[PDB]
Amino acid sequence: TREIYAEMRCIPPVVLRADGRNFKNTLSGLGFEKPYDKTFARAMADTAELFIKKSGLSPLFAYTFSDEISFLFTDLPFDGRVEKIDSVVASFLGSALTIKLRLEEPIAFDSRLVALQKEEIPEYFHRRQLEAWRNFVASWGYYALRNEGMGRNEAAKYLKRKKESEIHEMLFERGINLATLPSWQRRGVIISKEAREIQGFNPVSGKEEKSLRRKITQNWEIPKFKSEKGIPFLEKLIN
Amino acid sequence: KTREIYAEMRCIPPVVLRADGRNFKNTLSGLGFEKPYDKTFARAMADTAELFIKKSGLSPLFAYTFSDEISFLFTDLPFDGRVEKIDSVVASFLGSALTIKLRLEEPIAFDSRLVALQKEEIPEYFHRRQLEAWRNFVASWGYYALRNEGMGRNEAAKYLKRKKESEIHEMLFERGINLATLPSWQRRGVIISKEKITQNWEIPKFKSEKGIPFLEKLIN
Amino acid sequence: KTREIYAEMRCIPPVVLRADGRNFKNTLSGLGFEKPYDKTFARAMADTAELFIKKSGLSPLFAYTFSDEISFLFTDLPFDGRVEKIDSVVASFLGSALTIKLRLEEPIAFDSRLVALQKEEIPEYFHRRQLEAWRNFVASWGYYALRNEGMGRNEAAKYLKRKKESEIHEMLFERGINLATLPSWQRRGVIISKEKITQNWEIPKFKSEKGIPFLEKLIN
Amino acid sequence: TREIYAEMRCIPPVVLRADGRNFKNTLSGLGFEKPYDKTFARAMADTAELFIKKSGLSPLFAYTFSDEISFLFTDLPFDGRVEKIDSVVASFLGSALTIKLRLEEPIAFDSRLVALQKEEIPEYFHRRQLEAWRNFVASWGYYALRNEGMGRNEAAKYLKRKKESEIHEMLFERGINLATLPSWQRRGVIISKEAREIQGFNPVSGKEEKSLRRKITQNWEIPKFKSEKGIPFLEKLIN
Repeated sequence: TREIYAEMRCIPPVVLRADGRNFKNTLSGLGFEKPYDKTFARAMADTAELFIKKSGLSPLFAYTFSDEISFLFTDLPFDGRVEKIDSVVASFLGSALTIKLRLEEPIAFDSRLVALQKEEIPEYFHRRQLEAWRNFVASWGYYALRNEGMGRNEAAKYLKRKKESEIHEMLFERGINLATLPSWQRRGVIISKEAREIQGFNPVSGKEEKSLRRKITQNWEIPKFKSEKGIPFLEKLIN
Repeated sequence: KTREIYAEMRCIPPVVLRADGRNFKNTLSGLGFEKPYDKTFARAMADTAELFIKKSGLSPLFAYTFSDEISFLFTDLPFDGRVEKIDSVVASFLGSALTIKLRLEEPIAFDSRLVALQKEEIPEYFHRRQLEAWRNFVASWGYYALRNEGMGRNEAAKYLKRKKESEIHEMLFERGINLATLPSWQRRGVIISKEKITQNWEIPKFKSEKGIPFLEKLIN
Repeated sequence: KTREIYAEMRCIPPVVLRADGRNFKNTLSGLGFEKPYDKTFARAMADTAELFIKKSGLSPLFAYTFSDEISFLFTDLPFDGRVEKIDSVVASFLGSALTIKLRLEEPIAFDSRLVALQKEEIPEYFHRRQLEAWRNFVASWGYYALRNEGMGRNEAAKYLKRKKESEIHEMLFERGINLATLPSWQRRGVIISKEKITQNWEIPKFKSEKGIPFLEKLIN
Repeated sequence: TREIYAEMRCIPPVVLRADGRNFKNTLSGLGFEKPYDKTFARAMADTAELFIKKSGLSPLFAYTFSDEISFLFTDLPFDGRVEKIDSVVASFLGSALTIKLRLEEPIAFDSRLVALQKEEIPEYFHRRQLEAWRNFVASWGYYALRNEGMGRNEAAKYLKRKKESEIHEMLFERGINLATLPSWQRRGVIISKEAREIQGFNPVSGKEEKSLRRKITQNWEIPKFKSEKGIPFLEKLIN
């Protein structure tokens, strides 16, 4: 037994979180719109969807923003083997993103398992959404500084210093009002399997039919999870 | 977070990472690769290993690949020895690189695992690998020749388990297939290493006269 | 240190710790315990579990013991969920306590393991334990009666594997031993819990009419 | 598989380090001489010896000082299962110490595995011996302060503050010179199996005999490991 981590295991429910490694460098100089490129955001959501459709593993849904994708598993893949889950999921993702963006140089996702109890699941996504807010503010904040001749580390030390209302002020003197930007930049996107009422003509027959069908749907206008609308939304995705 | 409980799982040098293609015979079907071996697939694997040594930012001593697998030797541990990080990032990078080398239309995936070794056991690790390369070589060609006789899928699979290697060899030899002279990379695998990065497609058996100091040079 | 690589291995609540006596039938021989069960040994185990709940500083919800084993339920995780620490300190404390309760002259040892559970699976865990208590009960008495017929060590061991439980029962019944009325603690084990700390030597079967809410009260 | 840590493994060589948990409280008020009780130190060494003799596990040797015992394993017990090694060793130790000291209330050792490479082993014991030095100084230092009407936390904040030459000075104004104390208080004790030349009369025969025999020996006068004498000493114990 020299493969000492190979038997290491988790139990459901579990979230797998995958995060782009150093995308700011490995995707630099490739022509992506700054500070937000909607083609990239589509590729991330499409990557989560491809995983849900073709990976053979069965997550309830995915949640993505910036460079991260979180999957919730109630049914554990590979008998819960941690090395196998982390490596295979991160690998499928690196390959799927590489196909969606037609990359010519390789990228990598990391992966980690988040060990949760059922009742803790909504709070996990609260925290991820709060991080999406913080990344929203930082990405625009950074963008604005750099446009004001700022330097790399200069803008970095800057952002840590001030406060959100402050950074809002600076953003405002550069013509940027964060309340005008699309919901998804600050809230992220949800990808899940859905069943919906379907009434159509059979492609072969072609008789009228109500035989229902399945689809993977991307939701680009999600509520804030920790809110009036958000609580039943999240609990519905989880069951 | 204290919910990321595997995140501090760690390892110590030296370590071997072994990545292995998940279900490639289904997911790479439809590229119409030649049976039972396709040197285009093998160039892609070796190139993938080379791209990793060049551009991953991690510092493996060398790589050893055959079939769907690639082993990397690290004496210098990436990510402070963090297992989840090492396994996930390395499998992900390889998945990205191979997807590029083959310009795939559908996604593939590598798995990944750490092999903990003492410095003195390192040669024996690669010997065990090369021996699995040989065993997989024999089985593939055996399977191929059988199927080409009109053998059924499962039936050929049974024949291979029943008979000994010596009989499969004789069987291949009757039909015009000589295991000893088929290309080296199929029988023994390929070594990718720095000094510039070089792919050695004609390697010695590791526990032979020339093989013993060949491996020690790679390990230093 | 970064060489103490298991030291951050962690777990999340709720958890069950199960400690089990290592090789007691050799190491506690020479105390001349009555076969096949000795209530002095069982008082020592239950007292040991009570001493742990009282004086260990850790906060288990309750304990469940039979044979050489003790299970503890924690919803509040000791040592921030650190596995090496939890397993080592709990097994050590138990080893010390049992060594006191029996005033031993030679050292014994418990092993220890964490059982990761979801809150809803907790009742089923103890049901599986109680079922192992029943199975061990049957096997012990069967072994005892056989040996007392002039059966050989290994031979009695064979008989027990061959025959079904229904036959071992009938066999015990022929000889005057009635499994149904032998003391409850032997058949079902003992529960030790706070409210003051109480040892319940007469517990329900956990998945019966009275058992179902009995377990839920212990779990809260 | 709910026993998720049960398959977790290590490879040789490995050191198991066991440390008394809170002995300062659980052994308080029991009548042990302060700040050093040689009966306690004998019990620790005898406990390591009992482990080496009766546990069935095969460590090359043990090293003990204050409340800790380190075992070096080249042959891994229980197929290298971490939960089993940590629990069983700590348990055997808690029971053996409880027998040696005839305790009436229970104690506990913790246990941790130290994953090492062969060439790293001497340096591990260097560090442990350096910690033995530091504990030597702290135990006497603390003892002296308390005798000078000092308080618990008062003496604690004190010890962290000053330096060894300073603490030596304070020790000196209380009549204490650390160079006069026994080597073992500052260097620890080594317990190992040894073979030695034996010439005696057979207890049964009783003919003169040279048939050699084995013994476990405690060495209470060990060298400093990282020194002229110490280097071949340690390398000899390890091989």
